[PDB]
Amino acid sequence: CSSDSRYKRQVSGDEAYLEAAPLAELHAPAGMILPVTSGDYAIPVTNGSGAVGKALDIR
Amino acid sequence: EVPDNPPNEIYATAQQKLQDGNWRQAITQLEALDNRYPFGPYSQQVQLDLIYAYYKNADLPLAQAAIDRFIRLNPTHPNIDYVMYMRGLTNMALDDSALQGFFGVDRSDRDPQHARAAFSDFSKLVRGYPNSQYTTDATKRLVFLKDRLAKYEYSVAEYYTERGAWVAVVNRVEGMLRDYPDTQATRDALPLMENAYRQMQMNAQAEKVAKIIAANSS
Amino acid sequence: ERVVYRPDINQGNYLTANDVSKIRVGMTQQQVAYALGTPLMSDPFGTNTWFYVFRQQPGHEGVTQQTLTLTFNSSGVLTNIDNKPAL
Amino acid sequence: FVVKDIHFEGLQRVAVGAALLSMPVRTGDTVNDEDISNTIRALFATGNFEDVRVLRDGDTLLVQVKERPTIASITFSGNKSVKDDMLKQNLEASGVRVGESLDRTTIADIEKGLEDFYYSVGKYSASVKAVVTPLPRNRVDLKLVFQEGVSAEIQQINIVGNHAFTTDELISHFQLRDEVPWWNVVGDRKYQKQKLAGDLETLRSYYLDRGYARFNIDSTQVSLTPDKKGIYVTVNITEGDQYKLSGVEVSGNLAGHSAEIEQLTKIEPGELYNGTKVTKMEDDIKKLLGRYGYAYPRVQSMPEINDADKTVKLRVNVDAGNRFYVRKIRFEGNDTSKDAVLRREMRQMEGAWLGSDLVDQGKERLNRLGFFETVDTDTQRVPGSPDQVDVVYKVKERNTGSFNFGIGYGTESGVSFQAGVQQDNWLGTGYAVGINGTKNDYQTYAELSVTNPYFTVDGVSLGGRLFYNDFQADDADLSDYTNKSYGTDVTLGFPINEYNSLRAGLGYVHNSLSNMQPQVAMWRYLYSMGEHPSTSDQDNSFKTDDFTFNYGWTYNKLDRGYFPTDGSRVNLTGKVTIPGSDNEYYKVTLDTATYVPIDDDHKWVVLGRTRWGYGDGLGGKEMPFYENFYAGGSSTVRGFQSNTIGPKAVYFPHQASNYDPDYDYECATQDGAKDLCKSDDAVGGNAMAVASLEFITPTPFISDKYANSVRTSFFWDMGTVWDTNWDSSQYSGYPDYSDPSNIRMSAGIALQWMSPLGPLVFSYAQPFKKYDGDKAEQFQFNI
Amino acid sequence: LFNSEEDVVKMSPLPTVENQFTPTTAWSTSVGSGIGNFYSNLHPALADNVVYAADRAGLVKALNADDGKEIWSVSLAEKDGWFSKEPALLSGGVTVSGGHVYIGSEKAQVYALNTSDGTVAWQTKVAGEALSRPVVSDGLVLIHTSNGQLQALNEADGAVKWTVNLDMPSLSLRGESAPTTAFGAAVVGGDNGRVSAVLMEQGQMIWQQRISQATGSTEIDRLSDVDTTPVVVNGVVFALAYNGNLTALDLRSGQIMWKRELGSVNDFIVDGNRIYLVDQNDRVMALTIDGGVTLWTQSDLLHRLLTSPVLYNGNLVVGDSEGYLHWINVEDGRFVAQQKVDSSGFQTEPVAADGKLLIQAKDGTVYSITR
Repeated sequence: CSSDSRYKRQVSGDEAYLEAAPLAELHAPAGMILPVTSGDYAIPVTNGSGAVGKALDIR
Repeated sequence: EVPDNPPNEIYATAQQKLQDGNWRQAITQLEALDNRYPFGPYSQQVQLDLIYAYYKNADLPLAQAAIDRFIRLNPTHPNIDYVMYMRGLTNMALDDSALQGFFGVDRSDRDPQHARAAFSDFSKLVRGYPNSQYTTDATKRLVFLKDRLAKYEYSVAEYYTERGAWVAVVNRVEGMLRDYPDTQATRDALPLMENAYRQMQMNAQAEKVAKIIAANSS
Repeated sequence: ERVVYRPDINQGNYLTANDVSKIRVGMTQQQVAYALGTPLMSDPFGTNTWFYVFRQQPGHEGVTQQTLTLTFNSSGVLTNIDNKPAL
Repeated sequence: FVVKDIHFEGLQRVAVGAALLSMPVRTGDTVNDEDISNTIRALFATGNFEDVRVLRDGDTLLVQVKERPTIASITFSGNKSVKDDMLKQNLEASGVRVGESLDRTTIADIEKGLEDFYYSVGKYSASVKAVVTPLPRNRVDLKLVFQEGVSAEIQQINIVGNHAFTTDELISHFQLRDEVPWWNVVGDRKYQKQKLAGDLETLRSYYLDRGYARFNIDSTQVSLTPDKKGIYVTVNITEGDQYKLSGVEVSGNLAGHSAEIEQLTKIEPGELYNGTKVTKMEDDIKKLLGRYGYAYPRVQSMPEINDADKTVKLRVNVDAGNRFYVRKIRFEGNDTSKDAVLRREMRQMEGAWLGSDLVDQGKERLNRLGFFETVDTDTQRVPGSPDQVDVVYKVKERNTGSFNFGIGYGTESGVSFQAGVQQDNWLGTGYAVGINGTKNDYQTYAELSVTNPYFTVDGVSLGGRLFYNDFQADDADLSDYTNKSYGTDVTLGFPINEYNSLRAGLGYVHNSLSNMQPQVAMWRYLYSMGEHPSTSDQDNSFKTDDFTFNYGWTYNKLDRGYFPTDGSRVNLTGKVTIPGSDNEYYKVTLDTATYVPIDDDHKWVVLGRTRWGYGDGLGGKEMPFYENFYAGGSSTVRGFQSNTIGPKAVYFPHQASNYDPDYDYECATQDGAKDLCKSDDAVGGNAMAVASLEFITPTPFISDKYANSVRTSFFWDMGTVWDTNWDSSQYSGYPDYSDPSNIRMSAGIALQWMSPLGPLVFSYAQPFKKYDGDKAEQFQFNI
Repeated sequence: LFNSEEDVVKMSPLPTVENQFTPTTAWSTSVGSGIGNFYSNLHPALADNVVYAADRAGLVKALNADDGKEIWSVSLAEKDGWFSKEPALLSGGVTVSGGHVYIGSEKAQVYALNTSDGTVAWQTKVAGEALSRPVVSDGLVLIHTSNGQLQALNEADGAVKWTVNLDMPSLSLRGESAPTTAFGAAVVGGDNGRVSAVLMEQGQMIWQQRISQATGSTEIDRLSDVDTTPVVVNGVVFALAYNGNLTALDLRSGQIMWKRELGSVNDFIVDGNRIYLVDQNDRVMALTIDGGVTLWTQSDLLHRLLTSPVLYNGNLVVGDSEGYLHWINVEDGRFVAQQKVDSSGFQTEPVAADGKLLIQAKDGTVYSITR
């Protein structure tokens, strides 16, 4: 019916990390401050070149 | 696959089927090219095209060996930024691949082993190459990734509240605190440490958190 | 409602009655750490308070807890042994 | 004189500079005739150059090279059932493989290692032949030829220094075997030196449990008999004498638990010594102190073996760890399944002292999970403090979801189908789903079955089951038994213990019958209902709506939830009607599933599988006829077709079914005869006793990659469903089924294949001593 | 199917079958299960028509010549083992010196039986079963045992003269190192690729020579385990180590005159300057003693488990574990007589003594042979 060329296709995919999650940092009062970046969750937020996601392809 | 042929025509058949989308048969060229010519000039780029083709043909451990190969074969190379990105991009796709997303089912509560390994590579990209052709891309991963690993540990730390393990509530969300300074899963964990304190009669310690609740409400 | 059968709930990281007799106010954290080791909870941002809090719930028979927090100072010398029993 | 250029012809994956650095004289270096010869063996020292001819045109070098690199392939021609990758592991050890060089001198040397591969097995009647077959530009395919004659096999054991125990009894006590008779057929008996060394320690423990505390083995010497077969073994032991466990001397850091330690050392002074029993009791301390929190109790026993009275005294030196080791725990293997599914499945809490058994308790809950492959972990002590252990539960999950068996009836007779599928906690979310049903041009049926098994923290098992069978038995219309049967079943799961668990629910069933078959026994239920139907013409219609309390209880001490080996399984299931039901009756049911390992390597397990059930009426009624017990086909007896165990009813001579189906579905109508005709379809009794007698057996021909996934079991499946209140006056010319000797006997083999959609169980089985009235299917297709 | 996949090694059973002299038996009498298909260092003795035949299960006889009727018969399977009439399990061969029949046991309970009746002259438990025949000479029951020990025992009661350590193989790397007496030295071979001379008088190593390496990291044959029995031509030992190294060497120091490391050798005699041997391929060769140079050879018997090569009825008699007899030429390797008198196989050596040729076959056991 709908299949007309014997596909192996029309299947799932991914988008999620192109919808990058905004994060709300510390606002805690003084003296009540915790070393909340003690984990590895501190990246150099750097925007060197290329697109994001599926626009960014190569050979 | 391809017999002992001119190395370019195997690559030409590869560059055909790379651009045909026939990674079913591009990998039939690119491996057979690397079968007898891995020492050729583009044969390192064949491995880079293998990582390209393994990903589009969903061959992630075969990509991972090839990415690890290019770590060893070319530890001095311009396309290590590609190799560093595609390792985490594998570890993106290796971590979760279920079709439940159309049903809206969360997979951040699913195991982030490669998502932690992508948190190495995407961050080792923006560390090791903060300028590269994938650095705008990899930063978008880590911003999404940081709350994703948080919502993992949030869904863990939710259960001790459901278990009533208030000792295991606090140290998990303190784990969420010290790891994640900013994630909303930790921001939603911000009321919960206050609660377990009150269940452990640390109301005075809770009201200090309640000011942090008050400070980090917005 | 009242269901007499319920498997128990417990949470350790506490101190026994022998353990509080090992130490006293004036000990350091370290003097306590040779006697009591490490807690599984300290203060999040404040002083050196070492939290040793028992929890136990059998099921439909109330709850059992011993909250024993050991407030050392900023120097780590002990300033408070906060014995807190159940409610 | 001085090299001006190096003419290096022939490279083959060796770079020019990679060989040039191995050369001593390079592009301007002084070259003598020694620098000719120095360059020859240094390029030979690359290990990749078959021939090196360093010459020079006056002074500028010319190196004529022949190339060892890439071996193009390796053919293991006629290897044996012995693994050739393990033979390639002998090749991978020897610096040669595909993509690598091959010197043609090391052929027999690796072949010696190929023979010392077999010599490590115990084979030396074997000859290996590596054929170096040249392939393009230098390359070589390595055809390897394998002529393995026989191996060596365990023949005899000679134990010297033994004085108390016969050698041949120990040959049975050891796994070193020396007979496979025709008068006692057993497993085979080949050689391995690993089997000996453990069976020495078999004998060591054997003397240790006796009290031979001056026992040792001096040496042993297995015969290198001139056959390459004969294993005769001199076993030189020092037996010693018997010593007696006469004093326990526990000591060290007893952690205030020494009284509890004395419970672990409740001994007899003067009993014959058993250090194997001591080996338990040291771990009993580690089980004592582990659940006390001390995951690392340094227990050091010391047998102070007093030879003056031929006794043993037992020093024990104890040093516990720390209590509050359990900081937190980790889980792995929930990449597609829920973490809270895994987080619920434990009993040791994060931030406590160790309950060592609670780890094993929750691992048994992961063993009683069912949707798992492995239950593994890693109790990693996070160092720096003796209070930080992270127990990293790396588990592995098995398949999920399973479709039913369908057969025929589609695209020859309209759009009609037999369906059914499972979801297996709905991909491990926490929603136990298996949904079936069938719309035909004979009936219409659907069934949803949904449960959140842990809907609350006390294992609240959110049971909701709805059914709607628009069953019409469509010959053409309402002529032969329509029954629109529909209603619900809402249940809930109750914990009684950690293996004892209760079941309860309520049952709504509403049925809409019309034009039922002229079976007197079917009417005998309606006569027990007080209704007086036509024993003649099929015209009767019946609307019922029963309200029925359901109940049950289970005992679950059984290892794996998908592939267990030891324990037993109890499941009580029953139903009683409440006032308001259109029929007052009862029906109880009980099934057993015992896993008894025949040998505790667990390749042989007794599977005791039985069925019990009795149900009758309340207040002059009967338990309804659809609640009579059926079997055959799959259910517990294979070798039959379905609904073939039970009593059989008799059609009454009727005339029309409100439509006489013309020479089809004839049940003593006008088109049929006019007489009482008994239908051999098993209409089932009020009592059920049918058994499945199954025997786990391993397969010696399947790779255990998935021989673990399959489950082979033989059976004689048999039993009797019979009606204790069946009549012999209405059924005088028919069988009376108050006999429980209505014994339908069959026998055959179970053939499981665990597909990605779960187990595909098949069965060839034949009845031999079967009671009559059975429809038999020999090879059957089950799920 | 799995039984139908393993191959075998080919043989050369019997080309050029000649009977140009007729072969026959002195007598054929078969004392029965004993030597057996079971591997046995046990081997009979023959003296003065008192044909000392025996059985490893316990029965010990003496037979009469020309008929094989029993001169006497006893058993040593009396109270042995763990259930009182076990098999005797004899390791070392039948040794008769004086009125004592000495046989080494796999129980390591060595014996001496009175040659008139078979009554026990003495019996003694030794350390380790006998890898050799119990060499009873000079009062010393010289036994190279399984535990790499030299045990000399008294031949009058069994008083162990010494238990001296020898070449110790790792496993029971087989091959009899017979403790032989030569120039007052206890000359014994070795399962470690060595030969040696020890003191006959006390068990003190005169020398031990590296006659190089054996099984273990250079594995030598375990279908052909080397007879490390030394055969000295008075000043020159001609002995095999346990890789088939025939060697001319000193007796006093072991210093090599020539050697034949050539691979495992099955059976052999040093017959003057004509070393007749059962070679590697179960085949026949004549070596000399000035070098191990092939004087003549025969490869008509390949992979036929031959017995020891003896010269009887004028020709080289070699029986086999196929039950055949073969009178090989004392010259270049031709059959002179061929006699399949047994079907059970000859596992024991042809005792070409007392005018006869005595074997104990495997189950067709005592046939005694002439031409």
